[PDB]
Amino acid sequence: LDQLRQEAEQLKNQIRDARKACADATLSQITNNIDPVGRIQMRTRRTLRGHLAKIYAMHWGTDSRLLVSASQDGKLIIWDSYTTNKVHAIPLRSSWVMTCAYAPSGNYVACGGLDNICSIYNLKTREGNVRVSRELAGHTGYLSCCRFLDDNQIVTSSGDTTCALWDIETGQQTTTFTGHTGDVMSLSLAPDTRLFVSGACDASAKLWDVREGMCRQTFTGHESDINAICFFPNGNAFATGSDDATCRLFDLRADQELMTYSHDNIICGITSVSFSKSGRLLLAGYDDFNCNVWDALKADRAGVLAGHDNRVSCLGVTDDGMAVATGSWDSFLKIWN
Amino acid sequence: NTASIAQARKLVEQLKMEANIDRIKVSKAAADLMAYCEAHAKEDPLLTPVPASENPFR
Amino acid sequence: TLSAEDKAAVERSKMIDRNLREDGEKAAREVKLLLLGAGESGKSTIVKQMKITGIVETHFTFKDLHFKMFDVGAQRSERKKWIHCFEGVTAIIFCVALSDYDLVLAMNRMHESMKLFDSICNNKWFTDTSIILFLNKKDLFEEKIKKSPLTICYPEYAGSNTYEEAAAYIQCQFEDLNKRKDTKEIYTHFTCSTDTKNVQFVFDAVTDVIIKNNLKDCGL
Amino acid sequence: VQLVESGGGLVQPGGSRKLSCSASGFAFSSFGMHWVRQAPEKGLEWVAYISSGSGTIYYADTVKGRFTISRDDPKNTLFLQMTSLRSEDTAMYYCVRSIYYYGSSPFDFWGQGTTLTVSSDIVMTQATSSVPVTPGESVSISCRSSKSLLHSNGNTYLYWFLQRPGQSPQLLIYRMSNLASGVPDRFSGSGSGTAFTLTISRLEAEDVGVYYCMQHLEYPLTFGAGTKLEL
Amino acid sequence: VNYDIIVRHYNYTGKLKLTSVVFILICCFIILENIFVLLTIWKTKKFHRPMYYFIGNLALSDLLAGVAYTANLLLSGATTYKLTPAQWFLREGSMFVALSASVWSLLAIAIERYITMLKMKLHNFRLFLLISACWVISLILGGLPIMGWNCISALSSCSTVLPLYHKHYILFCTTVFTLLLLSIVILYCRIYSLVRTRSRRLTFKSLALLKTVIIVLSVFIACWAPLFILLLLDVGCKVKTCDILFRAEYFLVLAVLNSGTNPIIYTLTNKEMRRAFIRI
Ligand SMILES: CCCCCCCCc1ccc(CC[C@](N)(CO)COP(=O)(O)O)cc1
Repeated sequence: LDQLRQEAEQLKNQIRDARKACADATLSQITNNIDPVGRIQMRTRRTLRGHLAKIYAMHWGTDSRLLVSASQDGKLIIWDSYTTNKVHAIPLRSSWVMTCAYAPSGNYVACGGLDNICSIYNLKTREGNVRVSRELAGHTGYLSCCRFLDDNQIVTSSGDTTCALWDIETGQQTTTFTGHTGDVMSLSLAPDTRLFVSGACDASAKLWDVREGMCRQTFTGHESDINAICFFPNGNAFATGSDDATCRLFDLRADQELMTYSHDNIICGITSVSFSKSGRLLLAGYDDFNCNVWDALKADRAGVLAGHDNRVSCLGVTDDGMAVATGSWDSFLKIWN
Repeated sequence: NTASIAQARKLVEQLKMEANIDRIKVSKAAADLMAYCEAHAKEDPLLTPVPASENPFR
Repeated sequence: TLSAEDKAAVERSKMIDRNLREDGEKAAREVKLLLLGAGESGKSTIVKQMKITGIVETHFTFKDLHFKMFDVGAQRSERKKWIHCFEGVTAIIFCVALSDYDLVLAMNRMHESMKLFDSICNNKWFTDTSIILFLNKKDLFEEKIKKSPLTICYPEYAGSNTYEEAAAYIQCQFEDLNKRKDTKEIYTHFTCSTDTKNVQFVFDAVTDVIIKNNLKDCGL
Repeated sequence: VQLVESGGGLVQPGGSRKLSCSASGFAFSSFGMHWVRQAPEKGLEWVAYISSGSGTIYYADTVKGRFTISRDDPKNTLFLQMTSLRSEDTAMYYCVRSIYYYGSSPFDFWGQGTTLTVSSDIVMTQATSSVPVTPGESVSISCRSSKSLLHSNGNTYLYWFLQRPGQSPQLLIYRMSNLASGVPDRFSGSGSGTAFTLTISRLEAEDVGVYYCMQHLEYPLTFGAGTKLEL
Repeated sequence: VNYDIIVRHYNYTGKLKLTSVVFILICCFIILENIFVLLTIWKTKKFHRPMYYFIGNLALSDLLAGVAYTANLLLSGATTYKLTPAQWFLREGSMFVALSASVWSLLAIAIERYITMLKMKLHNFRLFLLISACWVISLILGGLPIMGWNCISALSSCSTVLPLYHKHYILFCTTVFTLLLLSIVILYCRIYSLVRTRSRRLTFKSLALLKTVIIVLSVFIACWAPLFILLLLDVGCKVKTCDILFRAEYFLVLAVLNSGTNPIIYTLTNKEMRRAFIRI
């Protein structure tokens, strides 16, 4: 107990010393021989209309051609982004939905929200209509997000300090991940699909394993809860957007934050983040009706996609990197490039 | 009680596990990130725009 | 310059748009009410007497209005991570119980209800959102007061063991917390457990909110 | 999935007749419907087309004006009404299904068909009407056209169908390269505008019949002459 | 197009600069107000609803009327008989078109409000329909005098205020004005009655609506009565029998000043506008 606390403090000090020792330089002190990108002029090419309420999430398909979007009127919609044509419209059972996902094979979609279950739908039937294939239950608090691993495994997080890995075909949890203290907000699968990352409403994030159940790493430093999270492509980085009006860049090997992303004229909290392919554009929403485009290696810009009349809640890029989609509380989706 | 003892032991073990990891000089991390940012530059359609002819969205 | 198949795709998309608009127009007619209260505050008796896991929805109809009432108290989390989801509702129905004036929880249940009401009524998401306040268990309150005055929890009270004086003093002590009197408003009621007046009162408060919103909408 | 047609028989010169088709096992009110026909010993011929929502209709120039096509969704039925029939209109008639959205597969399920007896567009041809083959032989078939099919949006509206002796046709290759569901992977097809080739590897039994090629670039729809593998 | 005609008319009726300075100053004031209102409307992301588009339309019509009246003032005087008939006809038509467009915009706003508060939008085809209707009818009515409606063929059928405008034109236009005024009054009275009746039946400063209705209607009528009265008299008097008509220049100055108070009567009773006009 008390001796265990002493050991914990000693290990904490050793971890701090190890983190500080490797700090022979700072990213900004080395990344100061770089030409800034300058202005990024973007414009709306399409304007996807048809929702009649706030929009809470979207997600791109792996072909770079189809979209899925979820709104609080109780609707999932699938869009052709080359013509603004609707391919499917799916009605939900409850209208308190807060997340989406698109299957990497195009066969399935998933959704969830304030009803403590995750619903999985099959798109390609011989009968010519979309119908539910699974409903997963077992969580005790609300549901924040869910990302397919393949056609038969899905990982979910809930505002209970726990996450889970589910085997779709059977309907029984295969492993659970516990150790937080507050709600969990968002997680991003790795490109290689062998780990994941989880941020909780206590200004704490973690790097989590998949088949063991045991967390590999922890990270702190923000002042308040974390609103969004994602994963820089190379496999060992990720950027946090928090509700204390800040972004920061965490790396796994250095075991400490390197660079911060803030501006005094901003007093709001970020509702969603995302990266660009090469790593030279970090896109982030805000509650001040904008959708900024920061430069990752410099912390020296914000190119604004000022087209909305309300808070930007969701934004994302493609796999070929030729577009960007954004959705906000004004019920419109916009495509930029 | 026993539960608090178990919590303390678990925290100690997790901290020990996290400490037992090799560290990387921040310079090498910066070099790797900058290298990856340099490698895929030509294939970033929104940093170097695609000419209208090959554009899918006009 | 469309081929034979793109025109069929476009026809399909227009069909989908037609159905979406029909559904939205049908769904733009209903009223949404958020229901709140403290532990054992008696929201259960309000849900019951009117003949009507996660969130629990109930719904009903009254005089050509379709009400959806959402109970979210079945969750134990941090309150601040939801209310954005509810900033559109018409009104908030807040229930407290009168008989619990001198039941110490430390300090009393009424102090807990005062803290809760003060927290909710001045939240930043609810500036135009009105509150309908229910005070329950008046009979047992009067029976208790006959021997134990409000001085136990309201030492500054000036009246004696009189039902009207104590009840009015408590009512004003709660209706004082409205710090946005120029945009928000507070309604107050006494649970008529044997009467139907409760639903009519909800109807009246909702209609007032509707009329005020329509006047604000058109500049007039 | 199931489509069943009825209403055939004999009709003397003049008069009229109505054919009906009942569908079961799918969402009838999301599909468009075609009526197709075949002469006793010749190739196929398209007859008419009705769309989903009844907002579009097409006929064949050959006999336009005498044929009416209608549908009824609440009861899931399709009707064709014909009048003043001639001797030229002795043939068998099929009903066909098709659904268009980005990535679908039209013409996949074919009905069974009924027999009826009476007392400036694109051309396409098969090189040969017969070919001798043996098991284990790599077979290929050809088709020719009079104009490019490659529309400037990237598609190529060539289709390949197969009819075995005593059965209905069965979609093999849609849009010139894509395999329908349920087809063994030993089939394939390709080609360059106006000259196309299908190819069957490792010929087995039940691969003997008649092979057809069709185009879907612009109404009217034109079939081929029909090729036969003899074995 | 012989200018001699013009001269004879101005002799038949009896027609043949501080005031102008004051009037042009008034016009500049009106222009400033209307442009301020336009700029405040079209640059606040919460002010992108149909009602604010109607308000902007009204402001634009007021601006056009002010500019037209200024231009007409600058070119009066002796120049009145140094022009060709077509140019003078155009000079009159511009004023008339703007003056009709203002009232049509007011009626559009009244109709939109009345619809919103009925059991029909309780809880954008009509938008373009109404704007197109107002502008098109204004232009169509304005341009008659070129298309045959004039009394150059008979100086006996000419008026006194406008000695080349057949009396039927004046009578028709005044009838249009009377109809529009009656319609607007009826609409606003009914809106107030509806709100009072609805809010009068609930049991547990009720309206304080009369303020805006009184302000609007009183200002409108008090500003537009004189010119209407004067033209109705003009169509009823004989040539060189009434001398008041030689004073009309001081009456029109009211009918245009009405376009300078609307950006206040439709901006000061609205709370959100009042908040947004801290810094135009
Ligand atoms: C629904 C609209 C009702 C009708 C609008 C009434 C305005 C008509 C109008 C009359 C006269 C004038 C021009 C008057 C003078 N320009 C100076 O006042 C005459 O000048 P000189 O030619 O007599 O010198 C302009 C518009």
